[PDB]
Amino acid sequence: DIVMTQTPLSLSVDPGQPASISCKSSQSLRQSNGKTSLYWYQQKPGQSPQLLIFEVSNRFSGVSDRFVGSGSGTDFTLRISRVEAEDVGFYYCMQSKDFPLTFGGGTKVDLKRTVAAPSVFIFPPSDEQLKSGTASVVCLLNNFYPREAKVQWKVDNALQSGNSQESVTEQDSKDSTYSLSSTLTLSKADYEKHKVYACEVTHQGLSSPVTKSFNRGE
Amino acid sequence: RVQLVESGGGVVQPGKSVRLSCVVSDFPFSKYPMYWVRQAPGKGLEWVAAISADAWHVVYSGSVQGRFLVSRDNSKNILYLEMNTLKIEDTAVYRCARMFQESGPPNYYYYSGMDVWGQGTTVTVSSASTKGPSVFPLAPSSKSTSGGTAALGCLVKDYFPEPVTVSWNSGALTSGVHTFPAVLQSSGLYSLSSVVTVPSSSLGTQTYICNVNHKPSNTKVDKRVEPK
Repeated sequence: DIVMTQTPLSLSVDPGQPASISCKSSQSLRQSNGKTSLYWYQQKPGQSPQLLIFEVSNRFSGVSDRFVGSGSGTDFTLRISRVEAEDVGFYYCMQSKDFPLTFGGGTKVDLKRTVAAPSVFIFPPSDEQLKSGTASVVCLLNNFYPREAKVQWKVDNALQSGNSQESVTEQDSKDSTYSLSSTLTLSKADYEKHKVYACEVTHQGLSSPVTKSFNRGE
Repeated sequence: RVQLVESGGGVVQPGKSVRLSCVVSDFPFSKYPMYWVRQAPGKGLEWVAAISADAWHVVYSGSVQGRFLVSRDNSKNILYLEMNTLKIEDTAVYRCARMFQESGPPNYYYYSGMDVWGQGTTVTVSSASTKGPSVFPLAPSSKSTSGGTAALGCLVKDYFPEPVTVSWNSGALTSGVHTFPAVLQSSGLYSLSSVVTVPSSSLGTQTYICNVNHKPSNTKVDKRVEPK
């Protein structure tokens, strides 16, 4: 297998400014016929992939000349001149030199905006749910930018691991922010065992991490 | 306009077989090698299969070799993927795609990158059976705060399969609402939450009802969310 290494994994863009995405292959992509089998695809929110560039530098019919592909051997670049807001989405390189056809891991392009700290909320499990033997505790991080954030659960000061899952919205069309939920799942017995439930939030928009918490039963 | 349309996707148990179809428009189908490429939820693109124009030469990824069979009906402008011995790991949106240039035999078949893709069809492989969600309030709890913005919501837990739809106040309230992508739990059941930010002063003078619908279970729930 030829492995494709795409960088960076994410990129925030200011409209009008350039953007560059690179793709490295673990073997050379130059064919016998002198053609180099490197392709670039764009995948917009909710859409299927679309061909942008074929064989390193050739634009597919209809693709804006703002997209320029370059490179040779194992080192390739897709450069977007004068980024527009409609350019957000995922970009993938792909090789067809040999089977299996392989893709890069993708690059997520979002819209740059000013840093916005999350508003943090914590929700205890409902009495309804507790009646059924399970407790879900939910932490909400609302309307923040950039996407990078850390959320950790502490129960009576003990760091939890392996018992939470996170989910994140797409960048908002109106304010360009994200929101994120983290849900901690415990048995009722485990929930009843401890007193203080806290979710600790680290984000560059906050001077110090923010902790929200409640006391069970109160 | 050159077009591909997939169908045949569904929710199936491990070990079963599905046959996907890909119907083609506005080009000589039998002059083009074709591909299947999949995309698991939240993940990137993974090539699955390729078939020569004449159907006499096929290639598979190592992940599906010995389980999948790619075929094509050159009479009817249509491409197929038979998926046997299905595994949970096969869960993905499957898309067919057309090689970007014509290529027929003239000592080997030639393959290059694809240009046009279909919208795809989803195959979900799971041992789970149909199950309706439980809907629990995410309440502003407890009472004492310093005012300003409050958040409330609904936790829509333990359903199968996707999707559920959620709205607030029958679609009348969209401002401040965020409905999160579902997550698949280790139990094999899905769970999601939908939240909304509202002024704390409104919690007992306004009404906030989350409307949850899960068609597979014929579940329709309207849960009023109130402070505890």
